Amino acid sequence: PALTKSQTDRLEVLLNPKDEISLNSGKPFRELESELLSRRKKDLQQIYAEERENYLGKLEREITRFFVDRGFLEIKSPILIPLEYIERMGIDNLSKQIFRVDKNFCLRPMLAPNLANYLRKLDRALPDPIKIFEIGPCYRKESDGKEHLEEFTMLNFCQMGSGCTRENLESIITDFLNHLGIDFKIVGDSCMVFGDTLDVMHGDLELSSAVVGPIPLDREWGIDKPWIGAGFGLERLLKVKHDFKNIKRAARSGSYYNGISTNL
Amino acid sequence: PALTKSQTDRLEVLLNPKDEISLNSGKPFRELESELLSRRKKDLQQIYAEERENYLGKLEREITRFFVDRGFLEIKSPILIPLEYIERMGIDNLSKQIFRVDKNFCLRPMLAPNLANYLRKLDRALPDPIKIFEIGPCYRKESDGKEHLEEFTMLNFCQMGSGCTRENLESIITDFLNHLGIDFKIVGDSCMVFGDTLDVMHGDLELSSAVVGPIPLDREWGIDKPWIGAGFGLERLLKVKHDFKNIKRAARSGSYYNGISTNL
Ligand SMILES: Nc1ncnc2c1ncn2[C@@H]1O[C@H](COP(=O)(O)OP(=O)(O)OP(=O)(O)O)[C@@H](O)[C@H]1O
Ligand SMILES: Nc1ncnc2c1ncn2[C@@H]1O[C@H](COP(=O)(O)OP(=O)(O)OP(=O)(O)O)[C@@H](O)[C@H]1O
Ligand SMILES: N[C@@H](CCCCNC(=O)O[C@@H]1/C=C/CCCCC1)C(=O)O
Ligand SMILES: N[C@@H](CCCCNC(=O)O[C@@H]1/C=C/CCCCC1)C(=O)O
Ligand SMILES: [K+]
Ligand SMILES: [K+]
Ligand SMILES: [K+]
Ligand SMILES: [K+]
Ligand SMILES: [Mg+2]
Ligand SMILES: [Mg+2]
Ligand SMILES: [Mg+2]
Ligand SMILES: [Mg+2]
Ligand SMILES: [Mg+2]
Ligand SMILES: [Mg+2]
Repeated sequence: PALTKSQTDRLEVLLNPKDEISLNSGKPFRELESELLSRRKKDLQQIYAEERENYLGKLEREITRFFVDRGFLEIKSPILIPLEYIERMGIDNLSKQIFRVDKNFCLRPMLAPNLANYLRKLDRALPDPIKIFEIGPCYRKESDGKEHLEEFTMLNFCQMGSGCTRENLESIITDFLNHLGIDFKIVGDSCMVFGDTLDVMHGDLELSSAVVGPIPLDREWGIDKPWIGAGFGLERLLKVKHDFKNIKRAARSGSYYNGISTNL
Repeated sequence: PALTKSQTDRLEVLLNPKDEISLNSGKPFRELESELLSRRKKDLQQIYAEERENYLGKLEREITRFFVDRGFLEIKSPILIPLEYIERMGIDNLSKQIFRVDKNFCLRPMLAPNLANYLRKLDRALPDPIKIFEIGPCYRKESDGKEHLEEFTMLNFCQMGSGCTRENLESIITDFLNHLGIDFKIVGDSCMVFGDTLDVMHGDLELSSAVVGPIPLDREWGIDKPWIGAGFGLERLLKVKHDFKNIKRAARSGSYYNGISTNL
């Protein structure tokens, strides 16, 4: 009773992290499949009877309450953005990761350009310091794998004016991940766009890159004050919280609901 | 003291529906502009001090609670979808409204295809009737104007199995718009994709098209039961609630926050 690769793939789709079932136990495929189908139908029936909230939707709402309560303004900006923003962030023709739309547009690969525009504009009207955040879809063409999606969901929070120090940035990151119950460490890294970053790690998984400005790119966006900011992937936070093996369990998907296969 | 078209446009950007200020009162542009800038800075400072929630985000959360409480499952499905879904919904090469991405993808112009897939899949696992809904971004290339956006936000709720009658569909639409406090009437219309529709009107503004199945298109999506469904534009609901003259006030935007100009 050896399982084919097709049979193992079907069982892995139906397996969830809390199961203490092994696919190599010697039981035939028909019994492993029947048992896992029964467990997952039960799981989906319980969600329909008692919860009915989507994991990505529910986490966005929880994060939104956290930042609104700490004084950050909730932003919802365009997902379809000018291709020119890509040139101005300095992603010089990484640029291969961009989804193009028609002649002059693209799907945004990050939230920073739209939020830079909001920091600049709101500094003319609001008292110091300016505190804002956005949650929503972002897009990158990626090598397939366990920690990257082509369509994912970003949180970016940022602050401009007073209080924009490394120690305050680390304190907000720490209060945020303590609220979610997720352990982490900070390591130094760097990238083209922003220079040196403080990367927020859970083991070898990058949850966030964060930046303490000013940086030379600021003049291109009309930013002329100290600032701090961090970008987090929500599907990666869900992967840690629910111990998913593959980040697809967490994604916008017709193939999983709250980590449960929809092929039942 | 006559105002140029550029000056009137600047004042219209700064004017809000609750103002009882006229741009033709004879006052010079410099005084009308200073007064409206002061009002809008005050308005934005009050939002930052006391609310901090985005109108599109807040309405999505309110609608989500309404449908979850009435027994509908919250869905979050892909925004970037196969171009093939467009052919299969019968949008035969209206097809000019589609944003293409690379060779084989597009931005979704509606939520129905992804929700048809979820109805089919969930009918294998959940008790009758199947009740689901989604809220999120949709995309159509449009003639510019006061009631159409290229990037907008759709609610679609639907049900399959028992209870899928014209009278139950009208009763859910009625309970939903009574919850939001919006008056409406129902008129018959039709379209290519679905055939006859029940259009939900507020005056001459179309809030929704709704459908009582079965329809011949069902076989293409593997749907084989009675069903009912309705699609609503959130920016149009916000336009009615806040008496906006132009639907851009309601949109994802770097140019307005909760209907207030960000150019201050
Ligand atoms: N393709 C993707 N899929 C899912 N989440 C992603 C993806 N790209 C970035 N993120 C998330 O967005 C955050 C901010 O983006 P950033 O540009 O720092 O990513 P990155 O450094 O390119 O990530 P990686 O090094 O893993 O490719 C990341 O820390 C990660 O949580
Ligand atoms: N371009 C758009 N901008 C904003 N809302 C829209 C747009 N297109 C459709 N909607 C909203 O989505 C709902 C469901 O879509 P439907 O296909 O019935 O629109 P429609 O009949 O093409 O609208 P219209 O006749 O105004 O173009 C509409 O009733 C409307 O509330
Ligand atoms: N690298 C991380 C985000 C880093 C934080 C960005 N925060 C922010 O929105 O404000 C920036 C303001 C500075 C002016 C230059 C342009 C950037 C906008 C990511 O891609 O998720
Ligand atoms: N015309 C409106 C929506 C009408 C309701 C659709 N409801 C739904 O999601 O389920 C449909 C199930 C039937 C099988 C055929 C494919 C359609 C999916 C709009 O574009 O907003
Ligand atoms: K397991
Ligand atoms: K996806
Ligand atoms: K007015
Ligand atoms: K928009
Ligand atoms: Mg990367
Ligand atoms: Mg990295
Ligand atoms: Mg990074
Ligand atoms: Mg139309
Ligand atoms: Mg119409
Ligand atoms: Mg219609």
